[PDB]
Amino acid sequence: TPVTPYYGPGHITFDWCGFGDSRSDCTNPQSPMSLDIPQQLCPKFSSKSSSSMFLSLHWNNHSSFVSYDYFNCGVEKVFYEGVNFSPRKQYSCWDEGVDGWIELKTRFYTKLYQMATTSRCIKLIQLQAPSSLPTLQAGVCRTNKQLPDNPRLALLSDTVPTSVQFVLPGSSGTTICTKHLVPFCYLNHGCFTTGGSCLPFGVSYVSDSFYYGYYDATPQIGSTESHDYVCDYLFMEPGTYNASTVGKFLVYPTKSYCMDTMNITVPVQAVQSIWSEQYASDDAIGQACKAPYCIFYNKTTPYTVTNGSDANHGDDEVRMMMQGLLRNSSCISPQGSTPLALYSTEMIYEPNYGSCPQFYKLFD
Amino acid sequence: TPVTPYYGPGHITFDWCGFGDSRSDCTNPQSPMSLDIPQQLCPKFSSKSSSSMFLSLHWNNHSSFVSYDYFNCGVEKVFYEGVNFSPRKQYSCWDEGVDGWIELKTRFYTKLYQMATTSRCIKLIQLQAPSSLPTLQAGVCRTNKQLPDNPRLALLSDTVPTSVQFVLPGSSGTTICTKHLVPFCYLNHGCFTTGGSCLPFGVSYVSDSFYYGYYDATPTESHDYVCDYLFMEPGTYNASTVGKFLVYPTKSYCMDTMNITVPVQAVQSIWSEQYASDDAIGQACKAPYCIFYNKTTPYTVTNGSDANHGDDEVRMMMQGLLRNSSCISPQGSTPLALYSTEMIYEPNYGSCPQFYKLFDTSGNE
Ligand SMILES: *[C@@H]1O[C@H](CO)[C@@H](O[C@@H]2O[C@H](CO)[C@@H](O[C@@H]3O[C@H](CO[C@H]4O[C@H](CO)[C@@H](O)[C@H](O)[C@@H]4O)[C@@H](O)[C@H](O[C@H]4O[C@H](CO)[C@@H](O)[C@H](O)[C@@H]4O)[C@@H]3O)[C@H](O)[C@H]2NC(C)=O)[C@H](O)[C@H]1NC(C)=O
Ligand SMILES: *[C@@H]1O[C@H](CO)[C@@H](O[C@@H]2O[C@H](CO)[C@@H](O[C@@H]3O[C@H](CO)[C@@H](O)[C@H](O[C@H]4O[C@H](CO)[C@@H](O)[C@H](O)[C@@H]4O)[C@@H]3O)[C@H](O)[C@H]2NC(C)=O)[C@H](O)[C@H]1NC(C)=O
Ligand SMILES: *[C@@H]1O[C@H](CO)[C@@H](O[C@@H]2O[C@H](CO)[C@@H](O[C@@H]3O[C@H](CO[C@H]4O[C@H](CO)[C@@H](O)[C@H](O)[C@@H]4O)[C@@H](O)[C@H](O)[C@@H]3O)[C@H](O)[C@H]2NC(C)=O)[C@H](O)[C@H]1NC(C)=O
Ligand SMILES: *[C@@H]1O[C@H](CO)[C@@H](O[C@@H]2O[C@H](CO)[C@@H](O[C@@H]3O[C@H](CO)[C@@H](O)[C@H](O)[C@@H]3O)[C@H](O)[C@H]2NC(C)=O)[C@H](O)[C@H]1NC(C)=O
Ligand SMILES: *[C@@H]1O[C@H](CO)[C@@H](O[C@@H]2O[C@H](CO)[C@@H](O)[C@H](O)[C@H]2NC(C)=O)[C@H](O)[C@H]1NC(C)=O
Ligand SMILES: *[C@@H]1O[C@H](CO)[C@@H](O[C@@H]2O[C@H](CO)[C@@H](O)[C@H](O)[C@H]2NC(C)=O)[C@H](O)[C@H]1NC(C)=O
Ligand SMILES: *[C@@H]1O[C@H](CO)[C@@H](O[C@@H]2O[C@H](CO)[C@@H](O)[C@H](O)[C@H]2NC(C)=O)[C@H](O)[C@H]1NC(C)=O
Ligand SMILES: *[C@@H]1O[C@H](CO)[C@@H](O)[C@H](O)[C@H]1NC(C)=O
Ligand SMILES: *[C@@H]1O[C@H](CO)[C@@H](O)[C@H](O)[C@H]1NC(C)=O
Ligand SMILES: *[C@@H]1O[C@H](CO)[C@@H](O)[C@H](O)[C@H]1NC(C)=O
Repeated sequence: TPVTPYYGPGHITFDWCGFGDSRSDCTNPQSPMSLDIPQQLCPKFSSKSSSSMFLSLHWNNHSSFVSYDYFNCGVEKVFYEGVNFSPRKQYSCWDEGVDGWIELKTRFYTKLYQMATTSRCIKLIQLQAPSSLPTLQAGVCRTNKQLPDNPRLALLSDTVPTSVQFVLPGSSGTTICTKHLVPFCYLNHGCFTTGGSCLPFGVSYVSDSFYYGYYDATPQIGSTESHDYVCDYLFMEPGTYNASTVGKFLVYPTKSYCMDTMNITVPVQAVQSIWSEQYASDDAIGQACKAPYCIFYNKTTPYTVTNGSDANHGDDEVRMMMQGLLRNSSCISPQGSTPLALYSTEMIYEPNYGSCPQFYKLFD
Repeated sequence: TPVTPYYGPGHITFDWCGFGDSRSDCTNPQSPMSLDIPQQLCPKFSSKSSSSMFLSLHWNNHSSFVSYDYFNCGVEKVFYEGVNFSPRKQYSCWDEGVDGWIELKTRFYTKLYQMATTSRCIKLIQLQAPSSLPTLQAGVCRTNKQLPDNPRLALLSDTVPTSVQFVLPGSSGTTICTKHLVPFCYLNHGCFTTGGSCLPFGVSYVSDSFYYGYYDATPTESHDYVCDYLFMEPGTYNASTVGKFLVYPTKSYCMDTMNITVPVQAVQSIWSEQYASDDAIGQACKAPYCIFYNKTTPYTVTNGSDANHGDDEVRMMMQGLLRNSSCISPQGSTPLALYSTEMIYEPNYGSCPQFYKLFDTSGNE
């Protein structure tokens, strides 16, 4: 008798974990009305109300930034966060606009999901301040919104080449760090006018066996000088590195995602994380969560609360999807989960893993 | 009824293709004694004796380099080349050594296989020269071996920051190019002394939506030739320099898009034991994007054209491509069935049987 996949995420052994936001945070004063997951699954999630994994990479706590030290381990991984950095927030820093940060959000989750599939543990860590830091003036956003804390952007007193050393540790507590996801950011579009002349913007992360950099000294035309805050999200092995500069501008990381290694690749699972239609959302999660590294469980309805704490907590669709995490499944796929069975009532697509039933019509 | 994976590549549909070298080239004067594939499968392959996809990206024709215009389309893809750029060749250009070039080979194939999984067609194209080009002097290798023709490395007649424009086309003949695999290379390790000073080496590829760059001005003067293999959308780009050194691509792999992600298949491509091979293909061909079929024996010929054409093991493996298959995996191919007599691992695709022991009702298990 063919089985029907249950639409939503799932797990095949005990060794699974979740990463989330208010909708999976049982410490919320309105829990369990504010949850989209079953309450009994709160212990499987690393979650904080008003946070996201992207926001927490770039910022610590500020007036409208709730930063959380995300930390969890699992061969299988379910992500249900993201919404707390969306166009509703109206955030930009330099001239890149709100859409600029939705691109950076997309880049970050893309890299996080990829790196996650070869790791068990993922831990957001604070990095040590470099030793012997020269004098530094804090960077600012042109928008005067909060400058990211990571990576640090600061200004030296002079314009000559210099370098500071940062350490990506090989472990954090009992978590081994076989690699790090680290942001590399810069102000693009030519020379940057400060100290009374238009200076080259040139920064890099280097070691004996690593290089990533940016350089631009292109002159500005008339009064049109404009720069965007841009980031690339890098895979970096543990060890000691230099944050280098051709002068004036210094960029070095202050936080990273520490990850360990597991010897089998397993796609992660991401559930669409959006606001009600009162507010502006984006599709960064869906654009980041792509075969072969991520199984994306989209919503087919708006965020729709009939018995929750407010219009943005207690979506009926996601609540139904998350019931899938209560079962001990054999097959995980974009169609959802199944137990061990010969046949399926529908085609099972990729990515999938475990032992999956085959579409019954194939056997007539 | 139960099935057992047949070790070797395979195909589930009519829409498949191969990429290769002498060992799948029916134009070779010694064919079919020189083949490792069934002779009747030659028309499914884009192959040239003495070439590889890596070599052909970086070089056009020279006395030691047989460059081929690789081109083929298929949802499912079987790669069987690589050997014609191996440590046997002892190629290096600056101070990176032969190992340096094995690392670049590995980088290239990694990117090739990844990008191939969402493309149907793959076509090596000659890009047009930038329409405006100042006077240029060709770069050279310290070793005096042949400088790669792609990307071009050349020297302007002053140190003025400069850009030239290159075009990655939206199509080539009937093939649509939705993306391009393009090399970005540079000489690393500090400033480079020429024309009377130690000049910064700073080059980049830039558009309104794209930046990739390298810069170093820092103080034996040693340099390595280093490349990265970049995914780039069709369009016009600046090849920019902070002065003197100019790098721009002259060839790319043009690829289209298909709306499914299918792992590629790569078979180990090595020389006989008396020569130096590498495991770039094994290191490049990884889950989740590529299914690697390694050799378990040396390159061993009992009925072929020479000691390096007609391997018994690969010949047996390539018989898999004649089979009725519904499931393709690192264990090999099976036809449509309920149960497999052995465990099937990843990457795999199609409709795959489940491991028989999971359904045992004895229970002696
Ligand atoms: C690629 O490989 C696959 C897998 O091996 C092939 O698919 C199989 O093809 C065979 C042969 O056609 C199929 O087996 C045949 O099924 C026919 C229908 O059987 C159904 O209906 C009867 C009741 O009428 C049920 O009992 C049965 O369980 C099925 O529900 C039968 O007519 C065939 O019987 C033949 O063999 C018996 C032997 O005793 C004799 O009666 C006759 O000789 C008779 O011809 C047979 O059972 C099989 O179903 C397919 N398997 C799968 C898994 O789909 C592909 O054909 C092959 N493709 C190519 C191009 O080679
Ligand atoms: C590197 O150099 C080699 C030459 O040393 C070069 O290989 C040659 O390529 C050409 C064209 O791809 C081949 O010529 C063809 O050979 C086939 C026989 O198999 C003929 O059918 C072809 O004729 C048809 O097409 C012609 C147009 O090209 C028409 O003129 C004609 O009417 C036919 O329609 C054609 O002659 C040639 O066989 C190979 N030679 C070798 C030794 O491989 C290779 O292309 C060069 N690489 C690069 C990147 O330029
Ligand atoms: C494809 O198949 C190849 C042939 O089997 C594999 O070759 C193996 O490659 C690995 C490294 O990836 C080598 O491992 C090294 O082993 C040495 C010890 O060498 C000696 O002992 C081994 C085992 O008894 C023996 O195989 C050697 O010949 C030596 O006698 C260690 O010092 C290293 O740290 C490293 O672990 C294997 O040696 C090598 N085997 C052969 C026969 O060439 C290849 O790895 C396969 N590729 C993939 C992707 O699976
Ligand atoms: C930013 O500010 C908030 C406070 O406004 C900090 O939140 C606090 O974080 C700690 C450590 O996570 C929480 O303690 C934890 O409580 C749970 C559940 O009871 C327990 O299992 C943990 O082991 C831990 O003790 C604390 O409750 C929380 N406070 C509030 C009001 O939420 C947050 O850490 C700050 N972020 C950063 C990046 O510094
Ligand atoms: C997830 O589902 C949503 C809702 O269908 C998709 O968003 C729609 O995208 C289409 C096509 O671009 C637009 O016409 C709609 O107006 C969008 N609707 C909403 C509510 O935003 C979204 O693209 C899906 N994400 C992925 C990755 O498939
Ligand atoms: C709305 O949600 C509330 C909160 O979870 C539900 O209240 C629970 O209902 C069960 C029985 O169905 C009780 O055993 C629990 O004690 C209740 N919990 C709390 C915190 O009140 C309620 O059932 C839901 N209402 C509807 C109409 O579905
Ligand atoms: C290559 O770089 C040049 C020069 O830095 C860019 O030229 C500028 O582009 C815009 C047109 O969109 C003009 O308004 C500016 O006046 C141009 N500046 C100069 C000095 O000509 C050009 O856009 C770049 N080309 C590409 C394809 O990215
Ligand atoms: C890196 O920074 C340190 C300062 O801590 C400096 O001593 C060292 O020379 C730098 N290395 C390079 C290659 O710039
Ligand atoms: C792929 O999907 C796009 C829309 O997402 C569509 O325009 C196109 O027809 C499809 N292309 C192919 C090759 O199937
Ligand atoms: C050896 O190769 C020839 C030429 O293709 C073939 O016809 C013959 O069957 C082979 N001989 C043996 C013993 O396999």
